[PDB]
Amino acid sequence: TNVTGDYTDCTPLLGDRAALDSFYEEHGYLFLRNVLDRDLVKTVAEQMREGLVALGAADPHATLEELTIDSFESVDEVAMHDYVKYDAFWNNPSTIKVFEQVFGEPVFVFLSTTIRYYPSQAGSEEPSFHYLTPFHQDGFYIGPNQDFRTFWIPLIRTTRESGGVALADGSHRRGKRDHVLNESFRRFGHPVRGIPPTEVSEDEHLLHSPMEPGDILLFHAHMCHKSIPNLSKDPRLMRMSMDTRVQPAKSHRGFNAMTPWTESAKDASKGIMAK
Ligand SMILES: C[C@H]1CC[C@@H]2C(C(=O)O)=C[C@H]3CC(C)(C)C[C@]213
Ligand SMILES: O=C(O)CCC(=O)C(=O)O
Ligand SMILES: [Fe+3]
Ligand SMILES: [Mg+2]
Ligand SMILES: [Mg+2]
Repeated sequence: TNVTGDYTDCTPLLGDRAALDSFYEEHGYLFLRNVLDRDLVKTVAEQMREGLVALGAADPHATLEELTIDSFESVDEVAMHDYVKYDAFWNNPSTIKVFEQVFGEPVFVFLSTTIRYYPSQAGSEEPSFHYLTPFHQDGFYIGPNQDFRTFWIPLIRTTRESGGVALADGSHRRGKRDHVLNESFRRFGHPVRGIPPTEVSEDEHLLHSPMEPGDILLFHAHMCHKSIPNLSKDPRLMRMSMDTRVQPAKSHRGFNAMTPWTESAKDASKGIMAK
């Protein structure tokens, strides 16, 4: 793996505004352990599971960690957005309290959330990983304001093998980087764009650590990050997660902030190619 390090546990920095902001400024992310209500997170995992039983031919008697699906692509993603009640989760007072502590002011949560339910493909000779993400910055496609932050949460635990999101430590300090067409990552049967290896720095150490439901990983608009594929074997786990963006309540609310995933993903996926 190109991963060379773990996320730093930033939870004890929450009590110190100056130290929290200092870490975030240098590194471009915060990793917070067990700050969300784990029981609330479980209910969202359960919602996703029931969607997968209805739409992905998942075992109706499997536990969350026993669950699998034959194919991410066979699942109607639009219909999954009716099952997973993410807005109710993000806007729960317990969740909002955490967001407000991070920003130090009232927040607005994007009306778009991406939901991810990725089965293990350990052993597959022709794995389907084209639905993952290349190295990119969320600020490449979200704007015009660049003061939102991405909030990424596991719905069930991740392992180093089941994957998640890898962060290039401190890669958010030189603005937007070039994103170029990459045939190996696709949405709606067309390539998307990612940051090429020539815009990657060896100094921006790649980080990924296992996370538990209740944890949050959040990062700057210019943080360069990529998906880690699910090659889990023991245990063989689904990688179940969701990501939204959050910004100060006073900041401009752009297209991405105001438009649900079902009404924007297709158009945005085409739109980025003209950027
Ligand atoms: C920039 C690329 C990779 C990351 C984003 C992404 C994702 O799944 O996070 C899929 C592509 C389509 C998009 C318009 C939402 C922008 C994406
Ligand atoms: O979880 C992934 O595979 C990618 C996540 C991502 O790009 C994001 O949260 O902005
Ligand atoms: Fe992203
Ligand atoms: Mg059985
Ligand atoms: Mg800058």
